[PDB]
Amino acid sequence: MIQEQTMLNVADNSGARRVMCIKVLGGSHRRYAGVGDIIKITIKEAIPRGKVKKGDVLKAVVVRTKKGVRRPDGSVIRFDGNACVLLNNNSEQPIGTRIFGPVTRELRSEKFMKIISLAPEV
Amino acid sequence: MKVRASVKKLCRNCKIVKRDGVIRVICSAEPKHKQRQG
Amino acid sequence: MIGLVGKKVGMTRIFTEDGVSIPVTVIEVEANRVTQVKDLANDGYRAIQVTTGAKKANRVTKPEAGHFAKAGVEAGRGLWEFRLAEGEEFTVGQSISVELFADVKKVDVTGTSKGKGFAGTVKRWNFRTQDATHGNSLSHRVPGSIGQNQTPGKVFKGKKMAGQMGNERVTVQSLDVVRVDAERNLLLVKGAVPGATGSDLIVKPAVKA
Amino acid sequence: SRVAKAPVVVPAGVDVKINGQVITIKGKNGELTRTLNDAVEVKHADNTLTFGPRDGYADGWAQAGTARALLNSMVIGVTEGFTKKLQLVGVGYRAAVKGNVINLSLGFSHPVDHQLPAGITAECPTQTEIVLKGADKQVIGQVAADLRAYRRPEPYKGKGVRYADEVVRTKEAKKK
RNA sequence: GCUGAAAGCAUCUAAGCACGAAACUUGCCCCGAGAUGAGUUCUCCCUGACCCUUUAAGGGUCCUGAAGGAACGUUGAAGAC
RNA sequence: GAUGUCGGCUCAUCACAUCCUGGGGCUGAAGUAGGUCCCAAGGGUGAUGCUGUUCGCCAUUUAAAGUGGUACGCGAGCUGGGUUUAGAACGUCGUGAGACAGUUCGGUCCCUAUCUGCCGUGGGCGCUGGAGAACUGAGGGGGGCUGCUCCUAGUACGAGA
RNA sequence: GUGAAGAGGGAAACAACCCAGACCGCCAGCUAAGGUCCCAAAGUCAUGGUUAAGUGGGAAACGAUGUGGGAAGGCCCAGACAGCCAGGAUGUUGGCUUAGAAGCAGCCAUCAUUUAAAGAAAGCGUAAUAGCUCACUGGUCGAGUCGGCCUGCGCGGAAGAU
Repeated sequence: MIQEQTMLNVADNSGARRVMCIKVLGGSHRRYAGVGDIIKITIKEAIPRGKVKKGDVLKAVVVRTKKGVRRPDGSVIRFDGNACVLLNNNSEQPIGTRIFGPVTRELRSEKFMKIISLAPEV
Repeated sequence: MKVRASVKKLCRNCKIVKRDGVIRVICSAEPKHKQRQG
Repeated sequence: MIGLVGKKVGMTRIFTEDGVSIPVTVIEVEANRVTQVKDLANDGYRAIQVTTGAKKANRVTKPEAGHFAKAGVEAGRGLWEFRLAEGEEFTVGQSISVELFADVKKVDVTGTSKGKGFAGTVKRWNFRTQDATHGNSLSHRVPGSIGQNQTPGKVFKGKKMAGQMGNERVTVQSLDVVRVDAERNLLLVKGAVPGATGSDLIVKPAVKA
Repeated sequence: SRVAKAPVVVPAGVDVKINGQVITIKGKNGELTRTLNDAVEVKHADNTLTFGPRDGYADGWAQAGTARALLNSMVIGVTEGFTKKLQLVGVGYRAAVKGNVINLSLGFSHPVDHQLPAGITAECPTQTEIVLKGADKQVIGQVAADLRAYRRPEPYKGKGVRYADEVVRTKEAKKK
């Protein structure tokens, strides 16, 4: 469950450190974004010589939440923090080239094959 | 369809017909001569 | 088509071999005993009246007892009617069992929902609560305005207000039939159904499909 | 009126049956009947039909003219009937008749099957041609219109179902 | 749109015959015979006297009280009561 | 011998001069898109930065972010930031006391509901001998929104995009 | 003039509008304004017209083959109006700027002359003649036809919030 003003960690090597959800996009009055959902964010903190700057507005995909995901089994997978991956604003493709920390099975959608391939686990 | 208070013939081929209490102009040559009075 | 009267036994899961858990409601459908057949000539419409379960002989009055004796069936805990379609016919004294639903795969379950008592507008009608702070005076869960002014001069009929909630007959439509177990008198439907455990349920084939 | 003045000639082999207002025509092609308006006098004579207004009916002449036209069409109906020819224009547009049903392939994602009425028979010389035959002028015209409505002739290439004797008057988009 | 005069032609309209929208009326769900216009089916139960008069769809008396219902009590995933 | 003002809040209801979705004619309508007009109220029609603000402008959504009426709907429902008491200062004006739809800071919002109106919940009688159930349906209400992807199909179209 | 300072009848209700001013009583009559199918008293009245929208029973400039009349016209039975087999001797690629739009670029020759009548173009796409109708008027069909005027009553224009 990610909503406006939620702070996120960054799960790739794009350069950002902290981002804040600006809009849960993909519907009117839509409230939350789970894993696999696309959100618009602003960058609150970045490393000195990254590919992105502080204050940039662009899209991202949520890959880890500490609310978690549920499997058809009824089981649930929770994480310790909320993480996302930065995407180009127009072509929703990852900015970075390395993916940090595990991701989850819900990203296998032919749109996030880069993240699945680059991820360390699951 | 032109909806007007003043419907008139616009060329030789346009004709006045009253259908169900409505004055109408139907024209066999120019489609944009269709008119109903409303 | 007709349906059957059962009772809500409880709720559990079914695990499928491909690792899916199906939340099911267990409905015990004993034999339904036809106590009266209503026809167009005598009653003006076509339907059957059924009974199920059992009742203590001391709790059945001689009006009810005589009605049951005419059908030649044992006393049940109640009577329900099912409207008959053009095709089917039944005879008084016939018993209908759960394998009626052997090939149905969608049912409509009707029951009496759990009674919430006198409920406020926030619970009953999802009204938004007002400010918890910022000067709010004694008005944290009250409904707010209820009308306009002199021009209507009255509260419009059907206004949403606090009152009795629940304890009324509710139908849930298009439930998957997961299992029919004739020898155990069990019907398993996917999802939740109205009413508390042990309450009467009316199960009918889905009307919308 | 002065259309109704001209009597309709009843040829050989066709007979007339009158019950005041309802009239019956029988010929080699078959059976036709209708009830005329209450303001028209149907009057059979020596192998002719003559039509005139009643009394106390305003606009009895207009009704008489309509009745004359309808009965004329009936007589021409029970003999040699009527025919309507439809054409299909456009790549992949095809027609085929299967007994009492016309199958049309007009570029849709689904098949189009049209059920004919009682008195109408269809026959497709080519896949771009639909020939209709029947006794009733109104019914055959209605069926032709219904077939045409599936794919009306669009004004840029004339593609669609058209009457054989129809003018389309295409046009160009802007220029070039 | 079809056939079709008035108004040889024509013309969806005048006779007549078709269509056509998240509107309408249904269909899905709930309440519901104080629906005073108070309806319906099945079943259960009561077929003793006497007296007085204004007499009338009358009132008492004695014997009788049925089907059922209530009360009281153990209570309730029912419920302010 | 008193009909509380603005804005927000909570709750609304209606009109149609319909924002979206639906139907259709004309196009200077190839398609993709439109434009314009007609019909149509069934449902739906953003949450934020600044400002007391309605508004406005932004930054991002969305199918769309309709327009009006309702004492500019709604304070015996709520708030009280603004305006509009009494304290104080500034700019200006007046000799001054004081003033100023100029500004600034701080500044007591009572109401135990009789009647109608509405939401719930019960009794009394009637229903023509009483009773236990089960019914019917004459009317009332409710719901009635839409995206994206894929196939049809790179097919029709264009000349190509 | 009326209310004020006046009742009553009528106007659905409605000080000031209409008729008509109330001394009192009557289960008497007769009338005025308004009415006479029913609510609700009295014409389901007689005789002729006129309207079809529910006009009546709410709206303008402005539109229209909606109908009831009137007074005048033109055309025409040799034949009108229409329908139809209707096309036809144009020097015509006779003046476009240029080697055909000779017509309809824009202006100018813009005329003789034909068929029986036609075209120096009136257009439409085409700046084109190309193609098309044509005002053609040659035949055929046989009684009406085509406009204006004046008036009667209807139609559209015509969207609101319980």
